[PDB]
Amino acid sequence: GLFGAIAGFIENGWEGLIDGWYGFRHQNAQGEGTAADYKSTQSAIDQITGKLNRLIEKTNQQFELIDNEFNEVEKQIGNVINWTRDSITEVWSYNAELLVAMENQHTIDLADSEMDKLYERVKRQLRENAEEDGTGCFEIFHKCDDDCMASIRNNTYDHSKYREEAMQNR
Amino acid sequence: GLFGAIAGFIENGWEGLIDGWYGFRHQNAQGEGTAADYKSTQSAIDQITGKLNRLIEKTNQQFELIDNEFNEVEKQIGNVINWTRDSITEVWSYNAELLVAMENQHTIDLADSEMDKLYERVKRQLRENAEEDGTGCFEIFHKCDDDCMASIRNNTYDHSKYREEAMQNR
Amino acid sequence: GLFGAIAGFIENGWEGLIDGWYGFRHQNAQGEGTAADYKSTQSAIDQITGKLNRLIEKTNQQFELIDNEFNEVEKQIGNVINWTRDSITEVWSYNAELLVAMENQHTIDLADSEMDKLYERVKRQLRENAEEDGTGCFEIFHKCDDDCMASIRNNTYDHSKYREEAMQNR
Amino acid sequence: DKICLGHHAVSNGTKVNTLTERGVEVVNATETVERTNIPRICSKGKRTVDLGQCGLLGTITGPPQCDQFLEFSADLIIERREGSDVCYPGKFVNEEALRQILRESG
Amino acid sequence: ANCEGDCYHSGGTIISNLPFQNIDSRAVGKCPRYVKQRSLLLATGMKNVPEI
Ligand SMILES: *[C@@H]1O[C@H](CO)[C@@H](O)[C@H](O)[C@H]1NC(C)=O
Repeated sequence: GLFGAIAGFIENGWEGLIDGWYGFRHQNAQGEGTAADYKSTQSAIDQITGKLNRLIEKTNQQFELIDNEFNEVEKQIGNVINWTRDSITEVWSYNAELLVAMENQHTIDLADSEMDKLYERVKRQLRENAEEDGTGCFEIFHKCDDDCMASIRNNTYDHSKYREEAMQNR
Repeated sequence: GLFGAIAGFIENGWEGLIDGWYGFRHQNAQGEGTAADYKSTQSAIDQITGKLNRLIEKTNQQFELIDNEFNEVEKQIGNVINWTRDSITEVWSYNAELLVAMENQHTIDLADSEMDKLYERVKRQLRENAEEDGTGCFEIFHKCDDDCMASIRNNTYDHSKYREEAMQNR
Repeated sequence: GLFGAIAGFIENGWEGLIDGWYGFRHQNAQGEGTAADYKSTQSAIDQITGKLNRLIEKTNQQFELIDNEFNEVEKQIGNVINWTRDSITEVWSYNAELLVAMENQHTIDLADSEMDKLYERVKRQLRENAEEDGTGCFEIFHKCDDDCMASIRNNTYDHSKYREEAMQNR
Repeated sequence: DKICLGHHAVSNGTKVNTLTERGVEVVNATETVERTNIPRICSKGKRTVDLGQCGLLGTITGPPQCDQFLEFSADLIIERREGSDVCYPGKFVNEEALRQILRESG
Repeated sequence: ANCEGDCYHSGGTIISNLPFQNIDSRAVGKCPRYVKQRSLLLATGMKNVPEI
């Protein structure tokens, strides 16, 4: 998309992540572990459902019947009615196609956005203690055990403690 | 927003900043200061008044009366006229609603954009002599007085003449 | 634009570049050399031509004649017809102008986007072996020749080989 | 040693269309164009008159088929193809106008 | 009488919250606008990027 995260520097997504939309998956001394991030998952779903609720809602304009099916109306006013109705149906078909298209473009470029926002939150969490791998992975220098990763998730990770070690491991 | 700066990693806004839209706030030995930035505020308001200038102007098409208010026209042609007019009204309501919606979305995402552009300019000025706070601030390892900050806000800051002092302060 | 790469921190473009859209321009010991990057070019190109494919095509819906150029129709029904056609013509003019304006905005911001995606790609190839210029250049620290550059532009660049030198030369 | 960021995906994608690409595959999409029809006239909370063989204009003149509707009262008036506005042949002048009147007559 | 609707046509009733329909252009009542397209799919999710 526009932010180059989805179908971008993150090569592909994880078909096993069912907890939510976006999450972390760490490899450390204590084994692999994958778990979602509620914050951004909800940040995207709330926006998509905003689109829906704004779109699927009815107008209160009621239309009456102006021509007849069983007893056809006069020819000139019938050709005018049909002409008008075809022009209107053309307008609405165009409005609908353009609408769906642009809401889909903005939806994809929105999820891409929320991903890049998460990665760029982890990045500012791990200030100098970790290096950008490039495939959306962060290479941690110090020893981050299965409880330290949780501090990375909860945004409770204090980098000052581990900065001494990871800095030197340059 | 899409870029994650406004109501993103920046917690909230500075209600007192009547000098402009965006700005710098510095905290050093000589105190605390708040100043604005004409470049980004202007590159934004130009764009917004660009939108206004594109929308706030009327069409030169003139319409005529085709029915009558005091002496109602024939029933059939009046019902056709009404059905057509109400259909037009529905179309223009829809186009208006979607116009305001999609122009507001792009307005806010535009403001987010300008903020993130500033916060990346200040970093590329402030090469490794400073590190990213996380709340949208820059932690500088060397000493910046008021003239130092005013040299950052003018894009006049040179990183080499403060390279050593701060790098050793890793 | 929205991404501040084209007409942003990258001062301007290169009229000399006729190979593709975005490219690299290096100045090392073995003289200056510049050549274009194909993946980004073909991305932006395939997207813009996607817009054209969606636009350049015509409806199969056929409209008949409801008035007469040689022998004017009855006056009232003719004024209703002209009123309807003027209202529709007005609608399609608005839809056209809005469509083109938004497709241009999005196009520009998309090329801006692809530029930022290339710059941020290389920035992650050269993990700690270079430093951010501020004008879209990458100040390398190790002695990269006209073959190590071609290993950048193929992404075959290994940063661990040349890490020691560039690190020490900090 | 490391930590990775990423998103989800499914093996059964749903294809949509965008400004810039035709048939881009996404996770879950929905429908905006209704085709689910109910093959009945749904009239909960409406006084309905199924005219049947009685034509709508015949409620004024009163041919035999329309005896049962001489003073009908409804919020929803349902016409049928088998309606016959007349018994002795003839036709109303400006008949569609009077039809449009009687349709919104209650 | 059990079913409840507010948009009719010669073939029945259009019960739907969707903004469009491809059933009958002449339908009357409080009705979604008629469009030519059989289906217009609105995305409610991100791009599907699976393992190759
Ligand atoms: C058409 O609408 C106007 C107001 O919108 C109303 O005064 C007039 O009576 C309507 N005509 C018919 C034939 O119902």
